[PDB]
Amino acid sequence: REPRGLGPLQIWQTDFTLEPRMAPRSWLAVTVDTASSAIVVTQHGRVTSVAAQHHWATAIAVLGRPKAIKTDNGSCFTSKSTREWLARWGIAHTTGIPGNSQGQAMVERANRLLKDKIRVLAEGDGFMKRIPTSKQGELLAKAMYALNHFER
Amino acid sequence: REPRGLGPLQIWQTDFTLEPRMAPRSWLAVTVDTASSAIVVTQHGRVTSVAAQHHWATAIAVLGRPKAIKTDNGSCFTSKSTREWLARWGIAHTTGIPGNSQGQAMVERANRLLKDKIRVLAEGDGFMKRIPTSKQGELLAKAMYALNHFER
Repeated sequence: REPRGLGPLQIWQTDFTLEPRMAPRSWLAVTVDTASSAIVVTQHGRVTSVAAQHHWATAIAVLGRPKAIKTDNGSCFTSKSTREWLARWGIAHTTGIPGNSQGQAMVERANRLLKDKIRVLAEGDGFMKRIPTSKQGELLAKAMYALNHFER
Repeated sequence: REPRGLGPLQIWQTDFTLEPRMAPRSWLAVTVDTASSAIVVTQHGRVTSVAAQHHWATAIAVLGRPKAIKTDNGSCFTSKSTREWLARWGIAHTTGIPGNSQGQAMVERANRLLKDKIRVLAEGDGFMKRIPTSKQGELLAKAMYALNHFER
């Protein structure tokens, strides 16, 4: 229930964003923890309900189980499969207000910081276009570290 | 748990705003239901923990019990009394991120629409300064109706 004392509620925003620098697994599933601004990102060869559940499994290992997750109305998020996986985990789910305007501005911003940092780290290593496959995992983890941890 | 299907989470934002047109009970306690934008406002002679609980009792009769309520760090919201009253009701409570910037922008906007509508309805009835005490309850309920219900 409580958000840990008066602290922010454990609510996540999750989305998928396409990043060809990461092909063939160019579908990046990104979660932003709304209380701490922490971000979890994983790569996927296809945008599907199952890819979203593999991504939430990893985000759950990294940040803990949330009380609720916010997403858009994508089929990979409203499928019977995905609802059931979130029901199995005890996580509430919302797609927001029908005509929400857009409510998930934090995940959108996360999407943009990530593509920019990926581009900057990749160009730093000489990769001006698609990152060679064997170099992608450590570069993506490097971009996730860069936006999460500030030695400060 | 679930927000009713994929609908918005039952989360409220509550605050107090001072309105001398309503003296002596010039302290308006306002709650905005974040999923529907509905607003509940009650008047109070003083800003205290108890006034906030009387206001939530009324908001609960009008909108139902919420899963969580967001407020600032006012003493009337972090007192042992208020925490206990919310714990008695099973409602989670958050004051947000310490240095949240300000997270409760919806209640702030609600505060402004309300003072403006109160001023407009009062000037419409010839009351250019404090509203006579005996006319306040129906004018405040009138401003709450005006911002909640659109015959559309």
